[PDB]
Amino acid sequence: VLTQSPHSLSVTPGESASISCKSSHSLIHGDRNNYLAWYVQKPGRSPQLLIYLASSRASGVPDRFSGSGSDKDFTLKISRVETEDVGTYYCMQGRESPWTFGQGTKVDIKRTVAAPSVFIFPPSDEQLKSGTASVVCLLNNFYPREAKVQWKVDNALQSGNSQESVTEQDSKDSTYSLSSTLTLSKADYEKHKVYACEVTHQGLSSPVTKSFNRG
Amino acid sequence: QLVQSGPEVRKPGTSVKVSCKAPGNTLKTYDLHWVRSVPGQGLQWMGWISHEGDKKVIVERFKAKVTIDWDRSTNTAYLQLSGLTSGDTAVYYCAKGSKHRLRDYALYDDDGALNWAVDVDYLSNLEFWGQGTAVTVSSASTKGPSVFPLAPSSKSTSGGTAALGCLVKDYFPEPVTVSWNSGALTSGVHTFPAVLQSSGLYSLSSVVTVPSSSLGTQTYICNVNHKPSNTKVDKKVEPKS
Repeated sequence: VLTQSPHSLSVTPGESASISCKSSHSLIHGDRNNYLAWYVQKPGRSPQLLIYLASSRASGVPDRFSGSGSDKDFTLKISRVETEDVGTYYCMQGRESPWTFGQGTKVDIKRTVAAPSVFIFPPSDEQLKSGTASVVCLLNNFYPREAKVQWKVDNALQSGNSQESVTEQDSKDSTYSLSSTLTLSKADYEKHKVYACEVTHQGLSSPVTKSFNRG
Repeated sequence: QLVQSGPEVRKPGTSVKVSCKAPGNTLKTYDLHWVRSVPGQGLQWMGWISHEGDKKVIVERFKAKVTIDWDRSTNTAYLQLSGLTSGDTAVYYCAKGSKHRLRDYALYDDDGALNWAVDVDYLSNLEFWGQGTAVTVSSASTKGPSVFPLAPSSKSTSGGTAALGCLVKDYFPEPVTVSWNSGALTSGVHTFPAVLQSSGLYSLSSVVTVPSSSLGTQTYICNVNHKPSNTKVDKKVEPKS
């Protein structure tokens, strides 16, 4: 197998990033040819080539990218990391068939920790008229991406009826935003009184509960 | 620099034909490759065609329902998915690449002539990629998006800044593009990716943080455009307390 490491990575801007790829079997054939390549897939873009034959830089690729290693141990080194480099990096072998990719490595820009301002929105009258109730909790501009969100209805936590999504890392302040959406039937919505968005995050001094009263 | 066909939507059990190529007769000496990108699942190499044309290999996973080809007269390459399932909903990438071809075995006549020889191909790289083609597989039909307002209130206000937004709910299929004040409002806007609900319809939330000094002063209208249903929607978000 190809085992890529780590699964996630965060780099303070202007520093160095070291991603590893390790093969169970040799990737060398003949003279001194290591058939392992490196790629980037930035958010919203197609994959692009960085390094090939373990150590060779592709055309139009910045000097900060380098490749090293042999046979089994392989390492991609990105130094002087900027906002441009954010995305997912993959290793790829070309020795045995079939040719496979690495499981990927999410490279992130590390900033000083920022707590999220947590917002809450009750279901609109327009939606309740349509027979469904959707409650929205919004966490804005936080770092890191890891945030834990729980939905409490009458202080009984909801499971299996919510789904959230995060924005890509903003290039300006290197922060994320999370939008969680709790969907309830109109019947179930009015059979309950209090609705809360319990949010936990590194930036928070203490777990934050943004709650509203139905009515 | 490779151009591929636009996004595709298929009912389950049907087939989709995806095209891709460089301009003109650009990369004839470069091998053809197909890579699959499932959002949040990783990268997947499907199969390849030698630029010489003596090879056409497909991975066991896709072997049953996938066909790769390339008619050299138009230079244009093709990928075919058949008997589509929901698990085939993914982004498909084409790629041109270089390789190494070194003889691994040889058998000779009793008088010296080469009877039989086998070559082995070693992938060097994939240098040229296409924009990507999104294929969506669902039993759902085209449905216009319902747009509901995320009203700013006492509860959605921190310090001197408040937050509002539109909630785009229950549509098919992607994509939906959301704007604020016809592009005039750019700062502080956060449009999240659509989430696939239990129904098979997508739901989307677009928010923007604004000072509470503006709630009476300024007007905040979201524009929600959805091409497949031929619908553009303008919704004004007001603070109702």
